[PDB]
Amino acid sequence: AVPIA
Amino acid sequence: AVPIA
Amino acid sequence: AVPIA
Amino acid sequence: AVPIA
Amino acid sequence: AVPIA
Amino acid sequence: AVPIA
Amino acid sequence: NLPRNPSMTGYEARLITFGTWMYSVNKEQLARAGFYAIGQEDKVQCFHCGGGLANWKPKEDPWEQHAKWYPGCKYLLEEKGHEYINNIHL
Amino acid sequence: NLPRNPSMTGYEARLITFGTWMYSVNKEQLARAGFYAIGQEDKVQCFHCGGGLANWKPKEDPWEQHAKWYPGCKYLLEEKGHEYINNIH
Amino acid sequence: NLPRNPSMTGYEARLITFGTWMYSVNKEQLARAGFYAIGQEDKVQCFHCGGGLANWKPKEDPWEQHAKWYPGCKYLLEEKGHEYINNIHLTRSLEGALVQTT
Amino acid sequence: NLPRNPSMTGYEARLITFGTWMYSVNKEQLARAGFYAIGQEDKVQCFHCGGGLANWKPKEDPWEQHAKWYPGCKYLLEEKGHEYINNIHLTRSLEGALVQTT
Amino acid sequence: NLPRNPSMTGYEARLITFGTWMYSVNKEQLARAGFYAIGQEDKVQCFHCGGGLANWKPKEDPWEQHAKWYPGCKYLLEEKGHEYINNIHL
Amino acid sequence: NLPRNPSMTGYEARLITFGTWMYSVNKEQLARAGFYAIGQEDKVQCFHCGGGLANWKPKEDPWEQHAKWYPGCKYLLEEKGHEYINNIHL
Ligand SMILES: [Zn+2]
Ligand SMILES: [Zn+2]
Ligand SMILES: [Zn+2]
Ligand SMILES: [Zn+2]
Ligand SMILES: [Zn+2]
Ligand SMILES: [Zn+2]
Ligand SMILES: [Zn+2]
Ligand SMILES: [Zn+2]
Ligand SMILES: [Zn+2]
Ligand SMILES: [Zn+2]
Ligand SMILES: [Zn+2]
Ligand SMILES: [Zn+2]
Ligand SMILES: [Zn+2]
Ligand SMILES: [Zn+2]
Ligand SMILES: [Zn+2]
Ligand SMILES: [Zn+2]
Ligand SMILES: [Zn+2]
Ligand SMILES: [Zn+2]
Ligand SMILES: [Zn+2]
Ligand SMILES: [Zn+2]
Ligand SMILES: [Zn+2]
Ligand SMILES: [Zn+2]
Ligand SMILES: [Zn+2]
Repeated sequence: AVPIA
Repeated sequence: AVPIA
Repeated sequence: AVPIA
Repeated sequence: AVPIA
Repeated sequence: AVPIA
Repeated sequence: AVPIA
Repeated sequence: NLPRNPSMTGYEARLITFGTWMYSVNKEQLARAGFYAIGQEDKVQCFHCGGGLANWKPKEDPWEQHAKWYPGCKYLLEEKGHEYINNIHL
Repeated sequence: NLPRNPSMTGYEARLITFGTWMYSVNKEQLARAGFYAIGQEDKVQCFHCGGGLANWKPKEDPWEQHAKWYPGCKYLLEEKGHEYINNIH
Repeated sequence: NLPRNPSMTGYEARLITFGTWMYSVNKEQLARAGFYAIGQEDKVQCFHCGGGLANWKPKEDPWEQHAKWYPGCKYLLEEKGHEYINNIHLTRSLEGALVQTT
Repeated sequence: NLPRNPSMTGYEARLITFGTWMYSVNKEQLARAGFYAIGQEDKVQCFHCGGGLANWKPKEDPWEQHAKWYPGCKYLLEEKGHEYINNIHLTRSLEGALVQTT
Repeated sequence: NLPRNPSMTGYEARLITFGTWMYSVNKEQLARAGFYAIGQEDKVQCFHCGGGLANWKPKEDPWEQHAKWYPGCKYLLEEKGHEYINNIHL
Repeated sequence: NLPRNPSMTGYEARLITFGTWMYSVNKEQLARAGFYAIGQEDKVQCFHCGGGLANWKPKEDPWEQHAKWYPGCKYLLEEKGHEYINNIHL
């Protein structure tokens, strides 16, 4: 998936 | 029992 | 005595 | 002297 | 390059 | 020179 | 690990928090497992790990629920030990 | 050394945060990888390193994702080890 | 550990908080037990533990009350010792073990 | 020392912060040198030491700039080593000594 | 073991705060004993333990008062020692 | 222990904080002594101990002023040693 801020 | 939010 | 709330 | 918080 | 304030 | 806070 | 609420390290310090306990779980068993009432329905919290449990069923064992939901708790570990916690998780 | 969200140390404590989990990735699978849901969309987070992962594609492995993005998680290191982590990369 | 309030580590500095003390419990005994007045009736607090005690009754021993409500206090443990704390709680725990279950 | 931004410990996670990155220095070289884009022009910042850099010129080396401005970075140290760091500053030091005077 | 005010570790740094000391108590003796002027009344504070003292009388010894009031001070301990501190407490 | 402002650990990061410095004390010298400009007047501050100095007179030595006011600084100690520090304090 993708890292969130 | 259940954990607390 | 008793604990301070 | 005396202590002062 | 240069540092960031 | 002298100290400064 | 240092307890989240040091002032609740003692049995009696915790026990008194249940004052007039109007719920199905024995307040003394709750206090012995490191819990103290939050002053909200039947919600209790561990003084050490900080873990909180609510909606307690009639014959639930404080130590068992503590182990099931927070095997990370060091207090739980000191008093009960590995086995106890592992068994709770078959 | 100490986890960012200590209460979420147990499997069940993280698992329960799902239930109403209606997404591709297997919840039981996530939880074991140290994740629990923020309750905001599909955003999940590791109880130990605190690294959040979102926009989950179908058939993705939580542990695989964990290792890819947060190779420096000590929980990851304890459970998976070097070989795994280095293999993923 | 490190005392919750280091500026009250000494006896004299704690005693001075009692000054005009009008309560059934001896201010001299309270200060020796690590307590110091907070400026609210009879409410005192331990300089180390941080634990506070209020509503003191006649004939109460400061040390016993400290040991009863805060057996986790390192000050209490340094001055009084294990056997002591264990007797206040009518039990006999392990060595170097905090009396927490009873 | 502990990284100022653990979430960005990994290379992949630093790399995805550049993306539309439209500047003179290669984003792949910034990510390997510990940097990750903050989202303000070409402002980058190390994940370990927190040192921020900006105004990147055409053919600059991230590892070089990193050693040039933040010689006391544990990550720079861990990956490149003393010999590297000292050479950038044109000098020599001695055992564990950190370059702070030149 | 760390001082509450690291910037006041040096004697000179502490002395300069009594640059405009209006009182009789010897400012040098106060600084040498770890104290530095605050600004309210004649209140001084120890750079290490943080202890504060005010209302200094005629012939008082800063070190004396220091050991009397804040006996747990590590600065006091480093420079004077147990013996000194114990004698102070009869 | 650890520096109060790690970002100014390196010499060149401190130097640059002086820009076109318009004061009597040499900037290169100030920088070597662990100082960097606050951006206020001639006020400089040590990256490690965090101590500040102002109103620098011509020909003053940043190091001597450093050892005189903040003898407790670990950067000072590491680069100069107890001897140099004791010396400055006769
Ligand atoms: Zn617990
Ligand atoms: Zn414990
Ligand atoms: Zn026990
Ligand atoms: Zn389980
Ligand atoms: Zn993680
Ligand atoms: Zn761990
Ligand atoms: Zn495991
Ligand atoms: Zn990789
Ligand atoms: Zn103690
Ligand atoms: Zn004693
Ligand atoms: Zn008891
Ligand atoms: Zn860095
Ligand atoms: Zn590292
Ligand atoms: Zn490497
Ligand atoms: Zn250099
Ligand atoms: Zn002191
Ligand atoms: Zn000291
Ligand atoms: Zn000395
Ligand atoms: Zn005394
Ligand atoms: Zn310094
Ligand atoms: Zn250093
Ligand atoms: Zn050096
Ligand atoms: Zn001197």
